[PDB]
Amino acid sequence: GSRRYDSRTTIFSPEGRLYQVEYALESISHAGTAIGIMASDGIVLAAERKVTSTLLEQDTSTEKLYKLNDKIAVAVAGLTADAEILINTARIHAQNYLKTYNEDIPVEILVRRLSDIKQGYTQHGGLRPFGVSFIYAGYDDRYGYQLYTSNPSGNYTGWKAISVGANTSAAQTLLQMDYKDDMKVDDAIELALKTLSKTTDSSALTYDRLEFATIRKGANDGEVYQKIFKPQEIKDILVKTGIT
Amino acid sequence: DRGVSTFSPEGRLFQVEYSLEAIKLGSTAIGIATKEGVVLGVEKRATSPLLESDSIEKIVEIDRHIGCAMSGLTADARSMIEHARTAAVTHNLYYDEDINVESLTQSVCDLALRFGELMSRPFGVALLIAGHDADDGYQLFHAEPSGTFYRYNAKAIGSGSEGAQAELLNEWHSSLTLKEAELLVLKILKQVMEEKLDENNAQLSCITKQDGFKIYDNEKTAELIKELKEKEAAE
Amino acid sequence: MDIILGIRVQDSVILASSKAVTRGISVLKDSDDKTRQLSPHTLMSFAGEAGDTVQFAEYIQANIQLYSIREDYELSPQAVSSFVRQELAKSIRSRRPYQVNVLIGGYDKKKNKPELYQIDYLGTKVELPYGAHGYSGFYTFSLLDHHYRPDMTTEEGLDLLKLCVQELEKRMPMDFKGVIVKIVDKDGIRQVDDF
Amino acid sequence: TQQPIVTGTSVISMKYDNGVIIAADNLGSYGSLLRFNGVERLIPVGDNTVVGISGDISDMQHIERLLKDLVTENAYDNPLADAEEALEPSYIFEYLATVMYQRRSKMNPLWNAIIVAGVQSNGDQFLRYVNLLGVTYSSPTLATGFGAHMANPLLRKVVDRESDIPKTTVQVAEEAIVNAMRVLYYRDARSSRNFSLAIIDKNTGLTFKKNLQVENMKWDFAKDIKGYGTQKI
Amino acid sequence: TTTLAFRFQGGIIVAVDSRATAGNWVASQTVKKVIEINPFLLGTIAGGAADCQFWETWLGSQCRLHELREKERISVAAASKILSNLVYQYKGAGLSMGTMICGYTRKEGPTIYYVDSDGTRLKGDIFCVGSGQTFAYGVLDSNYKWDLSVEDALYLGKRSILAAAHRDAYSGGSVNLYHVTEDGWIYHGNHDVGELFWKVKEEEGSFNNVIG
Amino acid sequence: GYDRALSIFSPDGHIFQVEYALEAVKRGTCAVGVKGKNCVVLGCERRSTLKLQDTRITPSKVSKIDSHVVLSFSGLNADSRILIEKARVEAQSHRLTLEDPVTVEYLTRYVAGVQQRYTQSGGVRPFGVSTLIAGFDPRDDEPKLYQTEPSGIYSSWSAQTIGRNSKTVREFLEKNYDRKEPPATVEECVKLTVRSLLEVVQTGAKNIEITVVKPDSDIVALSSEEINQYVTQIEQEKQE
Amino acid sequence: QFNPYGDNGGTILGIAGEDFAVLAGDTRNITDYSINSRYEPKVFDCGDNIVMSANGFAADGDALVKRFKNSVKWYHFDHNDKKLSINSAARNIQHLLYGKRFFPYYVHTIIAGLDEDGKGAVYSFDPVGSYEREQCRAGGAAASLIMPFLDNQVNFKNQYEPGTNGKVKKPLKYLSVEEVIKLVRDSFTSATERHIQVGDGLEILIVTKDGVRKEFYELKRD
Amino acid sequence: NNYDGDTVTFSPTGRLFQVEYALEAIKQGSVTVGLRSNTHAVLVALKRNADELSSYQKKIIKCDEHMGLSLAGLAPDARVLSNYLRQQCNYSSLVFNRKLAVERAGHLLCDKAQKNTQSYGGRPYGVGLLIIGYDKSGAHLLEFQPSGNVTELYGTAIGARSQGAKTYLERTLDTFIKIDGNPDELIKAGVEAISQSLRDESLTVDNLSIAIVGKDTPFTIYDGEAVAKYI
Ligand SMILES: *[C@@](C)(CO)[C@](*)(O)[C@H](CC(C)C)NC(=O)[C@H](Cc1ccccc1)NC(=O)[C@H](CC(C)C)NC(=O)[C@H](CCc1ccccc1)NC(=O)CN1CCOCC1
Repeated sequence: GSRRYDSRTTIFSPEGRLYQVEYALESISHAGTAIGIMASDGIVLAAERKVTSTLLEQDTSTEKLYKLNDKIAVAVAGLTADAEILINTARIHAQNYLKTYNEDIPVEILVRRLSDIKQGYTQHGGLRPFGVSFIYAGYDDRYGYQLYTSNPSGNYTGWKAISVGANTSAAQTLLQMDYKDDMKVDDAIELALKTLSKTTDSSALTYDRLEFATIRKGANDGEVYQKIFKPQEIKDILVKTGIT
Repeated sequence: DRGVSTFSPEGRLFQVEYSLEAIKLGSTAIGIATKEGVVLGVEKRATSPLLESDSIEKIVEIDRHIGCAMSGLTADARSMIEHARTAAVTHNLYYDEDINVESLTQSVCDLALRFGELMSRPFGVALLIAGHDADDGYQLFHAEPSGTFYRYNAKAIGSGSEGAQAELLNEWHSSLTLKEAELLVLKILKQVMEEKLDENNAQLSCITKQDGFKIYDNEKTAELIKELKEKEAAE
Repeated sequence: MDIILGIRVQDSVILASSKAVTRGISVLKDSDDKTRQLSPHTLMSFAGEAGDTVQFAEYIQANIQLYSIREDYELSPQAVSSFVRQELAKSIRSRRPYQVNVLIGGYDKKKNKPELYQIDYLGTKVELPYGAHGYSGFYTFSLLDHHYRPDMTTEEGLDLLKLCVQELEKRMPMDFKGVIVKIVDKDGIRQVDDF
Repeated sequence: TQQPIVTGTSVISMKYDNGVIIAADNLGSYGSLLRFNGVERLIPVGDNTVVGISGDISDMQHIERLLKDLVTENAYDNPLADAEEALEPSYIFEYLATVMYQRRSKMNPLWNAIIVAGVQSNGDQFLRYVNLLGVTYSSPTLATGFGAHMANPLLRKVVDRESDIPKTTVQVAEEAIVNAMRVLYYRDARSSRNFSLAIIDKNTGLTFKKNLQVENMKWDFAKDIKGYGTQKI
Repeated sequence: TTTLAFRFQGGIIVAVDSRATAGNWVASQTVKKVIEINPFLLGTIAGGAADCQFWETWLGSQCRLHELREKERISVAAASKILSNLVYQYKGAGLSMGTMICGYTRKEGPTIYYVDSDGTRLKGDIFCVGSGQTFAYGVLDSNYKWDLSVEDALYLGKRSILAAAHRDAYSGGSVNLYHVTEDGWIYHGNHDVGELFWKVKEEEGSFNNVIG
Repeated sequence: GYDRALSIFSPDGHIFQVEYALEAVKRGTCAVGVKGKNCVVLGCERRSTLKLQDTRITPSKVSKIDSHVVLSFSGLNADSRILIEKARVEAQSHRLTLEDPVTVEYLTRYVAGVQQRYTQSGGVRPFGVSTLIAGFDPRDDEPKLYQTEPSGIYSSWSAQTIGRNSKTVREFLEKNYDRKEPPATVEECVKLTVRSLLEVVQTGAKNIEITVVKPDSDIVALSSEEINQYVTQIEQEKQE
Repeated sequence: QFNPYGDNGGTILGIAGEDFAVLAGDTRNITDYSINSRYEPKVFDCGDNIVMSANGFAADGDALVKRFKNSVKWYHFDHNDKKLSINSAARNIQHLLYGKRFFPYYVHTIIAGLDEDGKGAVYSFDPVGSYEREQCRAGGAAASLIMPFLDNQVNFKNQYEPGTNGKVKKPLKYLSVEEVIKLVRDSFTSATERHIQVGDGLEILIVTKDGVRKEFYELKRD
Repeated sequence: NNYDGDTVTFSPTGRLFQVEYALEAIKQGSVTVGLRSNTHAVLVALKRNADELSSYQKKIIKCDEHMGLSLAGLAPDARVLSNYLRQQCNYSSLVFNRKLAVERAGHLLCDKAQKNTQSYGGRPYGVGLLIIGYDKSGAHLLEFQPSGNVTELYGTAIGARSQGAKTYLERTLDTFIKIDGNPDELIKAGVEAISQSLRDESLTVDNLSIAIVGKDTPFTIYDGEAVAKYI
């Protein structure tokens, strides 16, 4: 019958590893680098677009940074199509929580549920896992500003600063070097860009090959604002830090 | 790979034959049937000295008149015991009577071959089902994952099964008392066991018409072990 | 199941619930506690159809307790009340709806404010300074309209509550065998043994 | 839940020494309207059974198809289909009786009263009744509808108990049936003059008589009856 | 029916009548309305005969399965709640059951639970259930004290059923007595009302309404 | 539905998928359980290759199943969440029907049963997780400590360890733990647990987690400084 | 609207002796004011020395008997030809009846035989399965006529010892098969006189350790 | 070789190897014999034991008062198929008030076994059956094979060394067929037939198993001291 053609996506290796999860991570390691940095008064999300073409429409484009609700955003690394499936699920889950409790969903709860979906594809169903790693950046009134990451295994962990995708080994070393706990957002913006500028496979880091976002309490009195940076706004912040 | 319910050229189900190998790796379990009762005994086999041996439950009650001992992948036995207990209680509900030991065994063995591509594989555990009823009296059954069950006067399963079975062949007779049978299980267990037999790493049980199925205490078994050693040294 | 009251004061929420359980022409019990603790700072009293009431209360209690363990965190009274309303809002369009009316009294530790919610079996939620279900409201609301002040103490609230029970004992047709009173505040939930 | 539309009236039957007789008129009533006049309500199954059906005709036609299909199914992989393993009256009845009760139990009954008349392989007479409720009973005489009220009394004067069966000939038995059919024409408002009659004998086999008519009627005395009490003219 | 059970100093008394009716037709005078679930648990039955008998017989099977699985006798609370959760599933379907789960355990002590077919479940010290419950309540409440002796408590339970058997047309036959202690339930005999009434009348001097 | 029998027998009588699930457990960070006279202590390793972590929000290794029972684990982290969730639901379901919280044995038996079901169900692989379940039964002061594993077998332990280099720490506990006289106090039990982890961990900074469970739903997690005091005390006594 | 139930009339009677038991029933089958059959048996030998009758709505009665007969057959297959004891049969029947709790078999069922001590046994069932062992039971249309007569003659109710001032009751004792059949025949002739649905014939099945014997008697046919 | 992985695959020569491997399980099974006259039909079965301490595996199963079979191969598969036959015999009784024909009994088994040989996932039955019965057309004997093939015979035998008993019956055909109105002599012929398949072992009291059905004889099984007459 059909047994002959079954790849058996949800099994263990002799060493106790999940083949498909490991190979999905190998796929993600070639994707454009994404960095998250959490400060005391906000969070930064920075991401490098995958080898941009000059005729690509840059201003009306969304590849790396997506908005889940007013308080939570994600940076993507891997298959974009796969990420969008998961993103719409995450957007729906957030609205179900708001509908039920009349309160915005706590960041971890959203992250856990999305990570539980990924886990399911590794243990049952016989389907390939999602070739996607997220960096979640969000705020709630319990823990304040939070950074998480999830990967195809469905395992998630919290971070002060973290990178996913390509050159994470080099990127994590540089973040570990210059990061400190009493850091501000404006400083974190500078760190994120400097790290990408050194780890990039490109010749020089430019505005058209970047997506950028911040989550500050920079709005008027005790409320959070999400700022997805425009092309011209990235151009200005890149000059202001002295990269171009 | 290959189908789960596939026949070998010799005419046997591969998976059933492989599950039998798993049962040979399991700890030893012995059962002896007499006219005064049926005795069930098992090797606990703790993997480490820190493991609390009293939590090793390899002898199990199905009803007041039916007991069970296991050997092999003992985790697989849980759903088999659950089914047996439900089958026993359910029959009492439908017919206001105790259920025959054979009928109980048959019910358990019907699960055995309900696997394929139902559960994904056969059970990796053999069961010794001992009990009593008004019709056929004291009985001992050996239930395999093949769906087959044999009645036995005495039976040993597990790693030291072939050595113990040969010993049971010589020692068993139709006029055995309960006390004699108790000692005989302890004697044969001590012979095939790796570590030295005591009250902590071996367990005894029995089923009689009067008192029903009873698992012996560690204090009671200890005295039977001491009584056994003295009798062997006495000649 | 008949009389359940609730009064939110300055620093606490006070719930009074009748002790009588009647079937037919017999009072089967006169010491019944018509409430469940949903969380350390949230209490839900209930009244309605026999069987449905306790089945619903305990089902809610189980769900809230499950949430508390999962997140190691206590839900706000507002969040609990919204969860309860949605359950009743589903229920009403089911094959057999829960015929249960509830009051949810709780103390919000983040806001440092007491909160009283009144929800009927249809899933109709309202936050109130004082609330009641069943025929009780027809006496107690007008009484509280007159005597209630928003800045009252817990002791003043209990006297205000005594005034309600006295009126009900005077004018209600059925003997409801008094009430069990419970107070919900910053220090949690406690029962007034002598009322 | 149904209501019967096109309906058939009484089916009458009895046992005699060598076999059974069964009869039923050829009418398909539509309430008070005597709508259809060429309706056969006796249906033979093989050469040893006749099923007489009253009640709803659409449900009767369904049962016809079931019996027709039953013969076909029995013939499959059956070398002795016209011999030892042929359909018996008792087999045909029990099948119908099973269906009737299953349908009542699903609250969607076949709105009929059925009488299966026949002769078994060992020569024994078979005569048994079943209806929309799945109720079954046997007797030396059986009748449905008005037949139960008017035919049975007359037929029981001939065969009142089991011991009267060997004493009753086919001539006497047929005469009683034909007489009963006349009485039903006098007194049943949803009956017709034309009818069919079937004899299943253990010796002479199945004799199916069509296009019979009620005859030798008494109507002459009607001319002497005037008014409803006083009236003399 | 009339059934009662009350809690006191020396454990629990349980008493029931034995009549069964189909309208005004007295169908039986010898029905057993105390179901013996185990040596430490009793169940009273009132209402639909088949419903009560079938489901409490079923309850005993569920309690047996508990002690097989958990190696421990089921609590009175857990037993009563199995039954109450069962009947709650059938709520609206028309089950008619008025039951009392009486028993002793170490953790609970003597305990009584009222359970009925519309889902009500109540813990309590005194309960009377059935068509003649009010008649039993009248005698029981007016003579009840916690400090009753085992002898006096047994009699009061018996006398309360007798009172109801007399007045309630749909109660009678005979009285079945039980006493529940820390050591388990003890049966205290079947008492035919035919002889018991006259015996009680003469000795007690009560029932002066009746022609002696 | 995906039906494939992934867990099956091999010629030598082994279920490789279950055994490969054990290898995943062996890869996982070390976890240890030690029970004293009036308490149980759950120690857990945290690998120090991960700096720039946020310890406030990162999922803790020890999880509360109810107010009186806790569950730690070794193996696949994502798999452990599924077992913990199922166990937490069953804990509430038990309180609802039996009107009494779960025993530690019952909760363990349930979790172990779930693990077993995944070893002979079509379309699924076994859980790459072994658990240590500890706590106190309702109205009981006797400490309980149980272990489960992917196959579904479970058992009680005076003290036990699982995860990477667990065979080293098990060797330590086997000679240091006395059955006749267990750790009499909370301090003695915690010290023995920290000592045992110090045989394997590396540094006693933010690598060791300790959680103490006491009778009547009295569970508390130790902070960095509190744990560091035990590390400082042990090292000074070691130099002798 | 379609009514799935009907009343086929008739009446049945069970009496237990010391080492025997009888189950009697008239052979008349009716609907409304018409006789359907003067001889339609409704007391059946079901095997294992168990006789059974399910009086009331004949279609449900036949269905139930048919199912219990089948239950006995499968009891032998599943449990090594073991004899189904009368107490076990009774409990089994309860589950058959209660199985249709929400669409009942409209019948009063009675079974008779010998218990495991060899003593006579009679069990009776309501339509939804509640059962009880008794020395004595009448069921069906004329049960209200026959039953009190049985209380008086079988269980000696309201009968006291002469000259004892109504203080000593008439002592209970088992009846002989000859005395029981007399009470059965008198019960049915009396019921035939005063109940229109009872008559035509009487069929008695007697159960002893030797087997199941039958006896038939004529009743009035009006 | 490459075409025996499952039942759904044909070999290049047009063979079904999984069905043939199921057939092989029958040859390993203990011998059982079937034979009939015009009045009676008899099953004789050699039961097998695990060892001296064990019981002897029961080979004969009753399906109805007028029908039953003996098994050879996987016993659980015989339980599934005999249970199906019980239900079909029972369906014929309840619905049609008709004893199921032995020929139809065979047709039903054939069709049940066939479905398992044409579908993916399932497997063929690993047992052979000898069905005897007495219906409206006299005594019958059938031979069921899990390939689906059912065959009506005067006599036959299946299992290990069944060729010896099958040769004997082929010689004795003219003799035993006319054993009418004599049960004990028809059994004797069956016991002598199965004796031609014995090696080293002989027929003992708890080893032999006999069953019979006929004109005025319901299907009954004889074991233990009841078969001591025929040794
Ligand atoms: C006191 C004694 C009276 O209320 C108790 O409450 C007892 C409880 C004891 C028996 C456990 N209750 C009854 O006796 C109970 C009253 C009752 C009747 C009907 C519904 C609910 C409660 N009686 C019964 O249950 C009788 C018991 C028989 C006679 C032994 N059973 C019936 O009345 C049956 C079944 C009724 C039924 C319930 C639910 C669905 C379908 C049917 N009905 C008949 O026997 C009908 N019958 C037909 C013509 O003959 C008269 C009786």
